[PDB]
Amino acid sequence: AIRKKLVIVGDGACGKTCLLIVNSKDQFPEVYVPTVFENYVADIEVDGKQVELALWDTAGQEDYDRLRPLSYPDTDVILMCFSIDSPDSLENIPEKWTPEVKHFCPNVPIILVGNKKDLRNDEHTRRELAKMKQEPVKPEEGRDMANRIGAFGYMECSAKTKDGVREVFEMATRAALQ
Amino acid sequence: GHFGVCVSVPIVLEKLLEHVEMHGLYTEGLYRKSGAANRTRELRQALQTDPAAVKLENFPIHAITGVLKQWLRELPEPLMTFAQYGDFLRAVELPEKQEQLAAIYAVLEHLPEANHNSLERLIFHLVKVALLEDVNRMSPGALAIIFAPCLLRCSDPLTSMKDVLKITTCVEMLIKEQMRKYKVKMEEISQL
Ligand SMILES: Nc1nc2c(ncn2[C@@H]2O[C@H](COP(=O)(O)OP(=O)(O)O)[C@@H](O)[C@H]2O)c(=O)[nH]1
Ligand SMILES: [Mg+2]
Repeated sequence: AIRKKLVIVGDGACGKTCLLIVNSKDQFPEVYVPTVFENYVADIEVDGKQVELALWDTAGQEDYDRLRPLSYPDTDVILMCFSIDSPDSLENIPEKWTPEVKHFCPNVPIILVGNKKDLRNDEHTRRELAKMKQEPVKPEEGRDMANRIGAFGYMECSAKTKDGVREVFEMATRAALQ
Repeated sequence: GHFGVCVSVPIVLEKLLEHVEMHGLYTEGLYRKSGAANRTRELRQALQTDPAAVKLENFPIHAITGVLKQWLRELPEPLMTFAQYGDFLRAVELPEKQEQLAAIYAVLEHLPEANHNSLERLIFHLVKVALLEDVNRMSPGALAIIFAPCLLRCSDPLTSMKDVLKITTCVEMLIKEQMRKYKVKMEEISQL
């Protein structure tokens, strides 16, 4: 069996921990607490291959910028996340996450991931974003961004409805195997 | 500046705090979510130009919180001091609740009063945030996680992770102790 290390990063509260737990445990956490550092393991099957995925959870807050790179050594694939309901977090993808990840993880494949897919047409969400002349990220913006930053690929998912959660981790696994 | 200078309470701090108290306490994930980097950067630049002439209503609330935490992290020496760092850590290493608490408050009277001024204002702020946990979802614990690296700094940074959890416990206990002492003071006011 093949062992690959995945690290997940992105703005605070954009759903990294739910994404990881729903894939590994098929369960959806309810506690509202920010992650500092955690580890999970998920087993995955792609293209007839058997992979043990080490999932490294991190903090999205700038406050942990000095500590976060402790997670980066020997990474085989990156999940770089933003939230569909937050245009600000997409903005921070080329401005903050891409430079940090390309610097500590050069030559490591990056899967750009738009989280919380269930919210793109959710009514309370669009109401709130419209208050600030914003709207949910459109797939196009997400896909475009993945090209700007040179991601291995673009996936959207919703951890809560599990929509796409699976495909995220096969893309990531296939990225890692090469 | 304005920013990254030696620390009643600095007007930039107060201005930022008072606006968030007036406007932000119902925002889900206050201090947990970050602002847009560029909008945050512009707000920081503005508060170097004309600190009082800044209409904060023109900025997003997570940019405003972003700049607040950026201010704390850019202080020459952290709010809680370099000197007392080791003593806060040990206060936390004590075996049971009430003496950890008693030690932490014992460390606090050792602070230079300018640090003590800004720090107590900030802790009061965080109390107000947590009292409204039912709306904004921020527990004392969540706030401690976020603010602990802002308030105290060692450098390894290997087992700085082990240390970060302790300064988190320290700040979490301050928030909680101030919060219950709030509950009791409100009670005592109606008494005798
Ligand atoms: N609607 C929706 N909410 C989500 C999803 N994933 C996470 N959340 C919520 O977003 C908040 C933070 O999620 P979390 O995984 O802890 O964010 P992290 O800080 O990036 O690790 C919590 O309120 C979650 O319940 C999702 O797929 N859809
Ligand atoms: Mg997390």
